[PDB]
Amino acid sequence: GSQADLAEALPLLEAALKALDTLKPADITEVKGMKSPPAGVRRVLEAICIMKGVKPARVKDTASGRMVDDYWEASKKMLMEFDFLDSLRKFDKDHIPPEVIVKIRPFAQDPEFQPKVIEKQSVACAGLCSWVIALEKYDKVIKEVEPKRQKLREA
Repeated sequence: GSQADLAEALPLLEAALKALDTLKPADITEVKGMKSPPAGVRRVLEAICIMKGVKPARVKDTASGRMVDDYWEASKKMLMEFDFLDSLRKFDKDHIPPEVIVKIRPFAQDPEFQPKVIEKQSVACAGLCSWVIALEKYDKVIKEVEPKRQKLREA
């Protein structure tokens, strides 16, 4: 159980961080060019910022004609970065608030937030969602990954 838990998430987190290595900085900003990102990445790209606690943007509604806030303009601006992936990988999993995980709780099981599904519409972005769902797994195992105690897992 002890080694079965850590070894169950280890390959999950490492599989994500390594996904960004093969990726490129220009491959990310490519999303900032088009009018708007896909319906599949719209959630993933957000799962990266939400984990940090980024605020939305400010713009005028084109359909309402009033002052409103757009969390998209603030999100896409994160993809235009060339080192946007260097930050998520440099983030400390020991500082992951339950407020950011509770927002993607129902998504962790959603078929539109999995690394296997995102690999169909977003092979590159797939490396992101994989880290979001992995970081939550590695943090759940760390609770007993290497307790180094007795009277347990011992025959």
